[PDB]
Amino acid sequence: MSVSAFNRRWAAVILEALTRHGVRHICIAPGSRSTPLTLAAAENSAFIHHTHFDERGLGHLALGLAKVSKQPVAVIVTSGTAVANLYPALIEAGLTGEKLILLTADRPPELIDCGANQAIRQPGMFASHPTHSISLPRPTQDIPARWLVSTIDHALGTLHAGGVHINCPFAEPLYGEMDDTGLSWQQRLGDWWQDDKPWLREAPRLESEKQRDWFFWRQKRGVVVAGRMSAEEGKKVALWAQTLGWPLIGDVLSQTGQPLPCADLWLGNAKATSELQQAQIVVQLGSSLTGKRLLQWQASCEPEEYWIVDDIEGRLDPAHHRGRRLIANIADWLELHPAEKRQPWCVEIPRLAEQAMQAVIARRDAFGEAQLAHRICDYLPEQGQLFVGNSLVVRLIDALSQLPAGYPVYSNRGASGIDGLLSTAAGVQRASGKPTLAIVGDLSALYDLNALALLRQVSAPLVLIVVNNNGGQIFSLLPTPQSERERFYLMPQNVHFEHAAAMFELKYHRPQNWQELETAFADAWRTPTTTVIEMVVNDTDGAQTLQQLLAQVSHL
Amino acid sequence: MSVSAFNRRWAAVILEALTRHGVRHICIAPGSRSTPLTLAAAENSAFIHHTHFDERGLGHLALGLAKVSKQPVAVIVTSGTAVANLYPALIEAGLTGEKLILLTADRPPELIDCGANQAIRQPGMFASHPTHSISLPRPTQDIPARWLVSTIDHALGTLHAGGVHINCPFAEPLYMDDTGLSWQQRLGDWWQDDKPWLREAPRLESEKQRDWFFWRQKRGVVVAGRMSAEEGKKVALWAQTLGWPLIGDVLSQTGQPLPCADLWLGNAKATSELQQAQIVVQLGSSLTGKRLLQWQASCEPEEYWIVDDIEGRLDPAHHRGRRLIANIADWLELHPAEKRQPWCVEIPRLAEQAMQAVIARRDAFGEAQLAHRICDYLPEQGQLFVGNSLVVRLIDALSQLPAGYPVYSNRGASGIDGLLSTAAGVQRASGKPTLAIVGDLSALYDLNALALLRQVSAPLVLIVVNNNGGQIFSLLPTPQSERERFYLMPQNVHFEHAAAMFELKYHRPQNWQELETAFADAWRTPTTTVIEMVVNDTDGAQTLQQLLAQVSHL
Ligand SMILES: Cc1ncc(C[n+]2csc(CCOP(=O)(O)OP(=O)(O)O)c2C)c(N)n1
Ligand SMILES: Cc1ncc(C[n+]2csc(CCOP(=O)(O)OP(=O)(O)O)c2C)c(N)n1
Ligand SMILES: [Mn+2]
Ligand SMILES: [Mn+2]
Repeated sequence: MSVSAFNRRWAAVILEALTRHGVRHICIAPGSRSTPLTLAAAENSAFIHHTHFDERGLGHLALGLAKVSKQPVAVIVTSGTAVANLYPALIEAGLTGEKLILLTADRPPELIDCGANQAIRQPGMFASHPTHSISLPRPTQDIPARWLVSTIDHALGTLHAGGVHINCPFAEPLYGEMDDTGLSWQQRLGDWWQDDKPWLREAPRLESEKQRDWFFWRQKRGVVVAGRMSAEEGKKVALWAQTLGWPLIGDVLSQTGQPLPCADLWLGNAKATSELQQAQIVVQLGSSLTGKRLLQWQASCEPEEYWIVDDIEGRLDPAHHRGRRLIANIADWLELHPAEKRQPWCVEIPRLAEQAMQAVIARRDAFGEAQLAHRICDYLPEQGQLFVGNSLVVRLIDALSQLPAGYPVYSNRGASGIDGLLSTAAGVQRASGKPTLAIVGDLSALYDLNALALLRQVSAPLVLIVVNNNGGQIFSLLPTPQSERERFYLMPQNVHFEHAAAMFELKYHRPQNWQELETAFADAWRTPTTTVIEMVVNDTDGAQTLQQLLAQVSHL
Repeated sequence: MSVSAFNRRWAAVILEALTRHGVRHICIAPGSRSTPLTLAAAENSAFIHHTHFDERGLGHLALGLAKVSKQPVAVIVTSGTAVANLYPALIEAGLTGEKLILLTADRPPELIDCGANQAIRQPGMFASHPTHSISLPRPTQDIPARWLVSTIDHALGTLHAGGVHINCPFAEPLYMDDTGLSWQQRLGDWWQDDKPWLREAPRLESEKQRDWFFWRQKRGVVVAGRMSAEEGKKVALWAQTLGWPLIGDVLSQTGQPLPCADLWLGNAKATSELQQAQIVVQLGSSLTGKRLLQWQASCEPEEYWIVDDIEGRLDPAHHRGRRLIANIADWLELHPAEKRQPWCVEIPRLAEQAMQAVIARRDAFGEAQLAHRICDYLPEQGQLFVGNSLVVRLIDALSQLPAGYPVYSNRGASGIDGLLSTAAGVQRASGKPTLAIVGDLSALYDLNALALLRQVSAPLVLIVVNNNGGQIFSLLPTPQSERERFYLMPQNVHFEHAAAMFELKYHRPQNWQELETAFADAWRTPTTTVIEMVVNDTDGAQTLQQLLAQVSHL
C-alpha cells in the first residue's frame, strides 16, 4: 500500500535506532526528499533539534556539538549538493574524533544517472573519509526491520571516532495520508520500541596495553609534549610531568597552564635546543601541535624513543621516530603509568621561558593583535569557554600567552579550516550552555558569515572577536613573495562587521583601546546573546611583533 | 638541488600545458601549499585571474565563467577542506557540462596519515564525480616533463564535458635557482608553441538518423530544454516549420510560443491532443516544470528522442527511443524540417487562455506576478540568471521569455548553495548587463559572494525575493505542523545591511512604480544593485495552485 507511509516507518526505525547510542543532538537542513527522516526526527521526543539553511554550516554546528558533548551528533540533509556540503566538517571529524552521523536522503536507484533533477551518485561520495559508510537499499517491506536496526547498531557500536555516512534512498510518493502500512513490519521488533538498549550490541573496546617497561623509561631524561586534550587532562598532565621532573612543552590546545610559556619563542634559542638534545625519550600526550618552533624541534629531535598517547587511531608523529603509538584515554593512561619522583634535569630552559615571557610583557601596551593575544587570559569569562580560530590568532595566543590550567579550549585544528569557525563556535556553546569567548580573523568571519544566523540563538553570552587586519596576514608572517602577496595571498576585502551584526540583530562594538574593549566585554557578559567585537589593527603589526620577539628571545 | 625551484618549474609546466586547451580563466583561493601553482599562474599572462576567500564560492565562480564562455576554466586551492569546498561545483559541472579544472595542492606522500597539519587523503576525494582524476606523483626530475604534460594533455584533449581533478602534491621548502631548467628545456620549442605536446582529441558524435524523413511526417511533439540562445531560435523555427507543438522550458530561449505549459498541461483536452503524438523529439534536458515532467513520464509515443551535447541517459521515464549526442544546432542542420502544416488546433487555444488567466492576476505585488512580469525588466542586450526553488518554477509557468534572450542557471543538481557566486561568473564571462534572481535562503547561503559583486564589468541587478523561508515547502504538500521549523525555516532578516556592508546600492520597493525606478537607475552604472522584494510568505505558491486549478477546468 502507501509508499509515503512506509517511507516513514523505515525512517522511524533509523532515527529511533540512533537514540540507543547516545545521539541526543540532531542537526537538520531543509528539503523534500529528506521528509521521512525529518518527520521521524521531529516526532522523536528523545532529540534536541538544531536547524540551519547552509549545509556546510550545519555540518560544523554538528561538529561543535560533538566536539564538546563528546556524544555522537546526527545530521539530516536532502539529496544533491546539500550532501556535498557536509564534506568539510566530515573531514574534520575524521581527524579529531567527533562522531558525526550523516543521514543523507537520496533518490532511489530508478532515478540515478538519467538526468533526473537533484539526483547524484551519493554512495561512496566521501571516499575513505567517514569511518563507516552504509549504503541502504531501496526501501521495502521484504526487508525485515531487524536488518535495518542491526545495520545501524553495528556502525554505531564499533565507532571509536570519526564520521558515519548513512545514505537513505526514498521513492516518491513522499507525502500522503499516514496509513498503518508498515506497522506490523515495525512490530516484528516487539518491545524493542519500549527499550533503551540497542537491538544488537556490538561494542568492542580498542585500547593499547599497559607498557610493562615503563618503570625503566620513566627514569630517563624525558620531555613531555602536551597537545590537544581535555581541560581535566591538562591539569593531570602538568602534575605528572612535574613529578617526573621533565620539561613540559604545552600547547594552547592543552590546558596544562603552560609552566614554560612562550615555547614558540624560547624554542628558537640554541641554549634551549642544546639542552633538549640530551633527552632520551619524549612522551607526547595528545596531538595537533600548533607552533612552528615546536613542529620543527619535534621534527628534528633524536630521542631513543618517541611515544604518542591519544585516544584516536593512526600514526600521529609526522617525523616518524622510532617509538610507540598508544591508543588510550589520556587520563586512564596517566593512571595506568604513574609518574615517579625524580630530580629535574633542565637548568637553562626554565630560566629562558621566564625571560621570554618578560620580553612579551614589556610590549603589552600597544593596541594590536599580538597584545590582544597576550592579554587574552584577562578576558576569559568565568566558568566559561575559549574557542580559538585558525591562522594568526591561534599562533599568537600559543606564542604570547600563558592560559590557565584546566580552562577549556576548543578548536578545529585537525585540517585547520577557516571555513567553519562561527558555526562551530555556535555548537560549542549550545553543547555546554557556557559563556563563550570565540576569536576569529576577518577572512574567517566572512567565510562563515551566515553562521551569525546561528549565533542569534545561544543559551549563555557569546563574544565573537573578529580581529580585522584587512586580509589573511598569516601570509605576512610566512616568507611569501612581495609582488603577488597582496592580490594572491592577503586578499584584503576592505570590510567591517557593523552591518553583519546589525543584520542578525546582534550587539556590536568597535573598541579603539583597552578601556573600550573592557567596556564591550562588560556589556557582552550580561545577557544570553552574541556580541560582535571587531578589533581593527594595522595589518602587518601582529606578524612583525612575532618575528621581532622571535629574534629577540633567540639572543638571550 | 633546490626543491622550491623545482616545485615552481614543475607547476609552471602544469599551467602552461593548460593554455593549450583553451583555458583563459583561472580562479585562485589563498594558501601556502598552493604557492607553486599560484605563482606559476600569477606569472602567466595567458590567464585572466579571479580571486576569492570562500573556496565553495570560488568553485561556483569558475562554474559561472565556464557556463557562459563554454571554455574550460581553471581553479587553484591549497590543501585541506579548501579542496572539499569545490565539491558542490564539480558535481554541478559533472551534470551540466562545464569544464572545471581543479588544481588542488597537497602535501607530499611522507606527510599523509601521520597527523601532519592540514594533511588529508586527497586522490579520489571526489569519487566518480569528475570526468578524469589525475593524481600526480611527488615532484622529481626522475619523471621527465614530457610525462607530466602528456598526462594533462590526455585529460584535457579527451575531455568532452565535466570536471578534471588534478591533485598536485608538493614537498616543502616552498619559498629561485636554475634547478628545474634543463629539465623544462627538454620540451624544446613547445615552450614557444601554440599546441599541446600530445594532441589526443577524438570527436564524440551520433550518426545522422537515416529514418528521419519518415518520422518528420508523423505527429510529433518538440520539447525544448536548456540550450544556447541561438539554439533556442533555431529550434523555434524548426518546430514551427514541422507544424509540431513546441513546449519550451524557461531555459530554452525559444520564445515559448505556447507559454504556461505548466498550467495548460493540466488540462484534459491538452493531454488528449498530445496522446496522438507518434514521436517526441526533445532537445536539451533539465526540464523545469512539474506538469511537463508528469506529461513526459506518462506519454507513450512510438519513439522518444533526446538530442543534447552531453552523454548518458537523460530521460527519467525511460521511454523506448534514442539518446543522441550532438551539438543541437549541428543536429538541426542534419535533420532539417519539412514545411508541413500545424496538426494541433486546440492546444494553441489553451496556451492563450492560460496566459490570460495569468494576466488577470498580474496586478498584486507578489512573487508570482514578478515572475510573470519579468521581461519588462530584462536588460536590453543582457542576460538572465535564474536561481532555484520558486523563482525558476513560477517564471517557467507564468512568464514568456523572448526567443534568443540568454538564460543561465544551476539546474543540474539545483543547488541553492552557489547562486550569487555563479551569477558573478556569468557576468564576468560575457561582460553583459545581467539580471539575477534568487530566493531569501539562497541569498543567505551564498551571502559572502556579495564581495565578488563589487567587481562587475556591467550593471548587475540582484533581485532577492524574500518571502521569509523556503516557500516551495508551502507549494509542496508538506505536513502543516512541522513546516515552519523543519521545512520553511524563516530567518526573519533583510538585505539592507548585507548590501551596505559590501558597498552596493540597495532598494526595497513597496510597489511596481518603485521597482521600475530602481531598475531604471540601476542600469546606468557598471555596479551591482540589490533589490529586495518583500512579499507575503505564501502568496506565490497559493497563486500558482489557484492558476493550475483555473486552467485545469476550462
Ligand atoms: C577552508 C580553508 N581555506 C583556505 C585555508 C588557507 N588559509 C590558512 S590561514 C588563511 C588566512 C585567513 O585569514 P584571516 O581569517 O583574516 O586571519 P589572519 O591570517 O589575518 O590571522 C588561509 C586562507 C584554510 N586553512 N582553510
Ligand atoms: C545546497 C542545497 N540545499 C538544500 C536544497 C533544498 N531546497 C530546495 S528549494 C529550498 C528553499 C530555498 O528558499 P529561497 O532560496 O528562500 O526559496 P523559496 O522561498 O523560493 O522556496 C531548499 C532548501 C537545495 N536545493 N540545495
Ligand atoms: Mn585577517
Ligand atoms: Mn524564500
